[PDB]
Amino acid sequence: KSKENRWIL
Amino acid sequence: YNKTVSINLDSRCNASCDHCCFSSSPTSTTRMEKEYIRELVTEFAKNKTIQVISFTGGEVFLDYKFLKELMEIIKPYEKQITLISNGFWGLSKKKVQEYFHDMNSLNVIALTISYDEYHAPFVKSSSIKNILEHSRKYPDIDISLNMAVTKDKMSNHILEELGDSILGVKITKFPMISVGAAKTRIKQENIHKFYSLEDEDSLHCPGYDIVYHHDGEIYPCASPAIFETKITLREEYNQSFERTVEKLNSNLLLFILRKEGFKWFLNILKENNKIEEFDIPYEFSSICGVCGSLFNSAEKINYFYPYMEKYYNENF
Ligand SMILES: Nc1ncnc2c1ncn2[C@@H]1O[C@H](CSCC[C@H](N)C(=O)O)[C@@H](O)[C@H]1O
Ligand code: SF4
Ligand code: SF4
Repeated sequence: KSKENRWIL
Repeated sequence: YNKTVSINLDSRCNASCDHCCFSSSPTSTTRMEKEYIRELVTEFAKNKTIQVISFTGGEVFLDYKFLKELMEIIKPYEKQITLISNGFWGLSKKKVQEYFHDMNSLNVIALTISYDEYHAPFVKSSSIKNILEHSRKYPDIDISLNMAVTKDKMSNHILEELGDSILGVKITKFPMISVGAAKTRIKQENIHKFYSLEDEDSLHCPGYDIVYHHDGEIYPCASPAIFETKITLREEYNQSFERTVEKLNSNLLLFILRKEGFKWFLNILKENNKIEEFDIPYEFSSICGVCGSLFNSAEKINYFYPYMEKYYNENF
């Protein structure tokens, strides 16, 4: 978690 | 958007977190077939522009034999891999040693572990501690801890009980997106509100990241919110990554979103008095909460069509 577009990664 | 790709391996999980955006559980049955996933991974490994392949779920370490097989398919192509896990496998230090040895040998550049009050009923704190401590032997694997929180469950005691195992580990606490189990199992007043329908200048999507999801669809990002939208990039069963990238770059809705921000869509709903009709909430924990409310039905997406057609005619 940092930017929302990679939230579940 | 063609240097990274993600695959959601399964909705099955050993945990049943009350916030889970996928309502994952041991009895979840949504997933792409194993042979189909092997073909996707082989294609992504062979692809010349993809640099990173990320795996998520569900719990990807649940069927470790399959995860290791996929990482071995990628190995000759030297792509970087990222993994995210609830760390249930941390219970045994011998298992932790085996998995870190494999991750190191298979170009895993990042491992994210999720632990908080929602995951705590399913995974013991000692399991998380074993993973975090062993990670010190592998400084080339970027290790992080994700903590999903609500006002009533801020994970303060969780972090204290991890003790010195969290030293040197990047920790991020984040609020909930109201999707999946979070919609029905968490009181909406316990979800933090950081944005409102008024701060339209800060309503911008951070970017796209292609995800081949466990429902067999393809999504433009890996936010929990997107998976309940009807924004998909899949047009056929055997679709190449070149085609997925081309579709993402030519999607008019996503182009307008990138260029104009959420205010473009919100102003149309406001001018047409559709905010209540489309159940757009007034406050949100994240910009993705605005995204999910605008596009979580075919009716909502199709409502914008004549406006997007007019935008295309005036600007293209
Ligand atoms: N509704 C929701 N809102 C915000 N974060 C959520 C969410 N549902 C799941 N997450 C977070 O999304 C991340 C990936 S969930 C899948 C990977 C793994 N089972 C895990 O738990 O890490 C986790 O950090 C999880 O806490
Ligand atoms: S948040 Fe992760 S560990 Fe919890 S139920 Fe969902 S997929 Fe499983
Ligand atoms: S704003 Fe929408 S498209 Fe952008 S990361 Fe969030 S859910 Fe995905």
